[PDB]
Amino acid sequence: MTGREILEKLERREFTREVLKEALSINDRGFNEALFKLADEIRRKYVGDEVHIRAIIEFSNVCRKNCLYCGLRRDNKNLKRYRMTPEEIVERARLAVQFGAKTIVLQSGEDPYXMPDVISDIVKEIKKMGVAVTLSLGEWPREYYEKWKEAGADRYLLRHETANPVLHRKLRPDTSFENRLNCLLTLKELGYETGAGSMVGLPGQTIDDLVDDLLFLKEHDFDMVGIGPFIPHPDTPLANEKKGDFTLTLKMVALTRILLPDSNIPATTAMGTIVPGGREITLRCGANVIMPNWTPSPYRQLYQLYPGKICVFEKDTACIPCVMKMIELLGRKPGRDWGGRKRVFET
Ligand SMILES: C[C@H](CCC(=O)NCCC[N+](C)(C)CCCS(=O)(=O)[O-])[C@H]1CC[C@H]2[C@@H]3[C@H](O)C[C@@H]4C[C@H](O)CC[C@]4(C)[C@H]3C[C@H](O)[C@]12C
Ligand SMILES: C[C@H]1O[C@@H](n2cnc3c(N)ncnc32)[C@H](O)[C@@H]1O
Ligand code: MET
Ligand code: SF4
Ligand SMILES: [Cl-]
Ligand SMILES: [Cl-]
Ligand SMILES: [Cl-]
Repeated sequence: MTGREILEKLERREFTREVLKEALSINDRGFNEALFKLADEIRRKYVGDEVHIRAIIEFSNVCRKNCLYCGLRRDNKNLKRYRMTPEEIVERARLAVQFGAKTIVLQSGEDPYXMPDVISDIVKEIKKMGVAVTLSLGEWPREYYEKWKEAGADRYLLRHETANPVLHRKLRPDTSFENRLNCLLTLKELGYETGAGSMVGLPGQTIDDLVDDLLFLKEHDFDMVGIGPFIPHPDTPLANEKKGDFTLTLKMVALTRILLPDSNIPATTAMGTIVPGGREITLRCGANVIMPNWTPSPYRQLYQLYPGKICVFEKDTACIPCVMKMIELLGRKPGRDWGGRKRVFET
């Protein structure tokens, strides 16, 4: 199919493997710009001009897993490990709510210390503030997920990483794609708004793999989808591999919006790390969420999944104001409510 024909099929919602493969394979500037415009327009029509702010607190960099891409992997001895106290986390969340955050995201390595009861206690305290709570804590027993839902958690982010089971197992040697999917299905069954997503440009990953990621996301109809480029970290086995391509990653975000028009899709910090102004571009190519860093010093600089974190030198309270300025200069509006998914049922 020609570029024009692929665009027409996307507009008619003929989302075949063949159409998706061709969209990711064509490198023509004209085609790409038309794809981005289509995603931007679909975003505006379905989810409007509000950009939802999710304040993220990265509360522990301790991890029991050994994912090959991740700077927090357990084999990395070149890292000072930290744990925020429950009181520090709650009060940091309170400060974010004081600054206008309507969702608090708690993210960590897979750190056994907190699990499950300390998390439950923290979630309960933050829910009293009248905001949404999102957890992003990795893979845990169903019972832990159940306890956290009962404690009042609203959403769970668990990127599927890669839908190729062979590549998944190689990159995530403690676990499997089967496990990851089972966790995502459990989260959905328990009533969480559930987020998946993937990295683009992983070593060994192919275009067909990216197509499979898109089809996987469409199959399971996730509420949120987080996508970013792979960025090699020097203290990992993938230190010498190539970074993911920004434009290809942007096309994945655009296609995700086209496939899942009413989903919540962040402009991830990795997009802003690989290219100056990358988040702002992504917000104009299908994304409608932004996640300003709210991890305080001295811990922020110790939570580097990949190097070059854009907020690392900024003050503790800088990032919420910074994204509000961003939203205004983009001609957009901040979210007025918790920014939960607003499903538009269609055919
Ligand atoms: C935290 C401190 C002290 C007072 C306090 O503890 N304030 C709680 C407010 C709680 N809310 C955010 C829910 C109010 C919503 C009111 S609103 O009318 O916006 O719906 C207050 C005093 C002045 C406030 C800033 C300025 O204003 C400018 C700006 C407005 C944006 O918008 C949000 C960001 C920002 C930077 C503000 C953040 C924060 O807030 C500040 C620092
Ligand atoms: C929180 C999310 O961050 C992503 N993540 C972890 N390590 C890297 C890296 N080196 N490069 C880019 N993204 C990464 C994973 O996709 C994880 O799910
Ligand atoms: C810090 S990585 C993101 C949170 C969790 N460890 C996961 O891998 O899903
Ligand atoms: S990606 Fe999440 S589980 Fe894997 S090593 Fe990093 S922090 Fe641990
Ligand atoms: Cl969220
Ligand atoms: Cl995300
Ligand atoms: Cl990211």
